[PDB]
Amino acid sequence: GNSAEAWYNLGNAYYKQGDYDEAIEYYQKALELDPNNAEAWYNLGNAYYKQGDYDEAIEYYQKALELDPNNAEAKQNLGNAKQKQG
Repeated sequence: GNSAEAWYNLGNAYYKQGDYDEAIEYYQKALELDPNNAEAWYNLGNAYYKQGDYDEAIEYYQKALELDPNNAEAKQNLGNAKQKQG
Protein backbone atom coordinates (compact mmCIF):
# COMPACT_ATOMS: atom_id res chain seq x y z
CA GLY A 1 0.00 0.00 0.00
CA ASN A 2 0.85 3.74 -0.22
CA SER A 3 2.38 4.29 3.28
CA ALA A 4 3.76 0.76 3.49
CA GLU A 5 5.79 1.08 0.25
CA ALA A 6 7.12 4.48 1.30
CA TRP A 7 8.34 3.12 4.66
CA TYR A 8 9.95 0.23 2.79
CA ASN A 9 11.72 2.65 0.42
CA LEU A 10 12.87 4.63 3.47
CA GLY A 11 14.35 1.50 4.96
CA ASN A 12 16.12 0.88 1.63
CA ALA A 13 17.56 4.44 1.66
CA TYR A 14 18.96 3.93 5.17
CA TYR A 15 20.27 0.46 4.30
CA LYS A 16 22.19 2.08 1.37
CA GLN A 17 23.69 4.57 3.84
CA GLY A 18 24.95 1.68 5.97
CA ASP A 19 22.59 2.83 8.75
CA TYR A 20 21.24 -0.58 9.60
CA ASP A 21 19.57 0.30 12.95
CA GLU A 22 17.44 2.88 11.21
CA ALA A 23 16.78 0.63 8.25
CA ILE A 24 15.43 -2.02 10.60
CA GLU A 25 13.08 0.49 12.27
CA TYR A 26 11.66 1.58 8.93
CA TYR A 27 11.41 -1.93 7.48
CA GLN A 28 9.55 -2.96 10.67
CA LYS A 29 7.09 -0.13 10.14
CA ALA A 30 6.63 -1.17 6.48
CA LEU A 31 5.92 -4.75 7.54
CA GLU A 32 3.39 -3.72 10.17
CA LEU A 33 1.48 -2.04 7.39
CA ASP A 34 2.00 -4.75 4.72
CA PRO A 35 3.27 -8.06 6.00
CA ASN A 36 2.95 -9.56 2.50
CA ASN A 37 5.96 -7.55 1.19
CA ALA A 38 8.38 -10.40 0.73
CA GLU A 39 11.17 -8.15 -0.43
CA ALA A 40 10.86 -6.13 2.79
CA TRP A 41 11.26 -9.30 4.86
CA TYR A 42 14.33 -10.14 2.78
CA ASN A 43 15.92 -6.70 3.19
CA LEU A 44 15.12 -6.71 6.92
CA GLY A 45 16.99 -10.03 7.04
CA ASN A 46 19.95 -8.37 5.27
CA ALA A 47 19.98 -5.51 7.78
CA TYR A 48 20.22 -7.96 10.67
CA TYR A 49 22.85 -9.96 8.73
CA LYS A 50 24.97 -6.81 8.40
CA GLN A 51 24.69 -6.30 12.17
CA GLY A 52 25.81 -9.91 12.76
CA ASP A 53 22.41 -10.91 14.13
CA TYR A 54 22.29 -14.15 12.24
CA ASP A 55 19.39 -15.79 14.17
CA GLU A 56 17.17 -12.86 13.22
CA ALA A 57 18.48 -12.78 9.63
CA ILE A 58 17.48 -16.42 9.36
CA GLU A 59 13.91 -15.92 10.70
CA TYR A 60 13.32 -13.02 8.25
CA TYR A 61 14.83 -14.79 5.24
CA GLN A 62 12.65 -17.79 6.01
CA LYS A 63 9.60 -15.49 6.08
CA ALA A 64 10.63 -13.91 2.78
CA LEU A 65 10.96 -17.40 1.28
CA GLU A 66 7.59 -18.51 2.54
CA LEU A 67 6.00 -15.62 0.61
CA ASP A 68 8.44 -15.79 -2.37
CA PRO A 69 10.21 -19.16 -2.67
CA ASN A 70 12.03 -18.04 -5.84
CA ASN A 71 13.89 -15.12 -4.17
CA ALA A 72 17.34 -16.56 -4.89
CA GLU A 73 19.21 -13.96 -2.86
CA ALA A 74 17.10 -14.79 0.18
CA LYS A 75 17.87 -18.47 -0.28
CA GLN A 76 21.61 -17.78 -0.64
CA ASN A 77 21.82 -15.45 2.35
CA LEU A 78 19.79 -17.88 4.47
CA GLY A 79 22.37 -20.57 3.74
CA ASN A 80 25.21 -18.20 4.55
CA ALA A 81 23.56 -17.15 7.79
CA LYS A 82 22.95 -20.78 8.89
CA GLN A 83 26.63 -21.59 8.29
CA LYS A 84 27.70 -18.60 10.37
CA GLN A 85 25.49 -19.44 13.35
CA GLY A 86 25.69 -23.23 13.70
